[PDB]
Amino acid sequence: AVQFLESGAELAKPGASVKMSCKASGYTFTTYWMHWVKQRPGQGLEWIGFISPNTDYTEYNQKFRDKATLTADKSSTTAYMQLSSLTSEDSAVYYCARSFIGYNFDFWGQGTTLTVSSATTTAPSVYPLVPGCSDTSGSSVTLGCLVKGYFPEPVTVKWNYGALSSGVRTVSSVLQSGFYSLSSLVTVPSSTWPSQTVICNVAHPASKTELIKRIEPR
Amino acid sequence: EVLMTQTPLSLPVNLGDQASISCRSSQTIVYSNGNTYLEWYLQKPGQSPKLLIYKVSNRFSGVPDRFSGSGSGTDFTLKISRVEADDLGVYYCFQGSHVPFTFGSGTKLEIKRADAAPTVSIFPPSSEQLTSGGASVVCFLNNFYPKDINVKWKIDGSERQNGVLNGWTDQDSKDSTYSMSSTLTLTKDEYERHNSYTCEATHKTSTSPIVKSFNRN
Repeated sequence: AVQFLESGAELAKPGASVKMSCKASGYTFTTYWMHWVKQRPGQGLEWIGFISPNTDYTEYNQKFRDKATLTADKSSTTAYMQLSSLTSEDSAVYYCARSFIGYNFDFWGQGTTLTVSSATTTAPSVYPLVPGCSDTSGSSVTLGCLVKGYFPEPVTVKWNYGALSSGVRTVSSVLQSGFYSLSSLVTVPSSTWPSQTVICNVAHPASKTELIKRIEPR
Repeated sequence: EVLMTQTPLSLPVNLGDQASISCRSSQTIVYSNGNTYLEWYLQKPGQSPKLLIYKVSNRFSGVPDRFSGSGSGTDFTLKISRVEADDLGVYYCFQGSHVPFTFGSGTKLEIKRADAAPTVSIFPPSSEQLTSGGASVVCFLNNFYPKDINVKWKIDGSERQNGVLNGWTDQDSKDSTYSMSSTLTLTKDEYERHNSYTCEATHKTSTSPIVKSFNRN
């Protein structure tokens, strides 16, 4: 299938340049244009430019004239975007997407979250969320992982490597003194825990970490 | 640049009803080849956008028959008949006729459903958090509708405002409910100076608060 693997999260200093990449598979890379799209948190989508890998022809949104440089590599079927003179205004998710014929963005990568900041990367601490010793649950019990103290965004959480997805609720992060936290909770039948294993998988791409934690009663 | 204006900004809809999303371009967007490169995308929470409709009215592969696009000139419409729970997210129109390509300002489809009361859980800090010098007490309110809710914290009977932060999920894909965490974070020292910790949730579904409480025995 058509897929794009994008770098994921990047942290860069104000005034620095950062490069991000989009490795394409599932089609003849030189047949289709690669486009980049910017999305600022809670905002809409903004088209940046495209490159044709076969000739290295590029076209830009004039707003990104001196901000973005699109390049590509045939042999490794990878598209690149460099962003220069970074400001907090460049903190956004950047998608690559190919364009087809008749239609454009049939397939989009997952997006790279870029944060522009002077602060350094911090992997999250992860704590279990489990009922007090005297808590009396009815037919379900809710358990979780509190993910605290990380920087930059994002963190994602899966339960049993992705196999528990029913009744998962992962709330939005909150920011406090430069660090983010969020909780991810799952609801299972009371008869299934603690007797069966419930594990949270906490991914923090800026620190290249997955934290796997078995959740147990206090 | 071609301005792509969408209305409404937000679109509340009951399951099974029809939603109509309008897109007005600032100029015509017929390309020199006679085609109109007008697309509709749906972006679900935390996902890439996905293509729905192309060249105005053409359904992309796999898109259900209940999504249809129409229009011409400067006026385009996406219709979704028989809305389903997983149709929620932000819909964007897009023109790929004039460089720079531009997207619409976005319409958040939201599901209306019957009211639902929260299930409340309170979670004492883990002893694993204590050497951080912090202690988080988490109040979790699960599966309620509508989104607006009040949470009050008490510590040994006295109400508290500082150190409380709140986070929400997006509307559920399946039951169309919301959930939210209210987290009281203290220093380990404050945490250990006190005994009972209560969160009380008040929601339009009942005049009675749902009160959850523990004591560090």
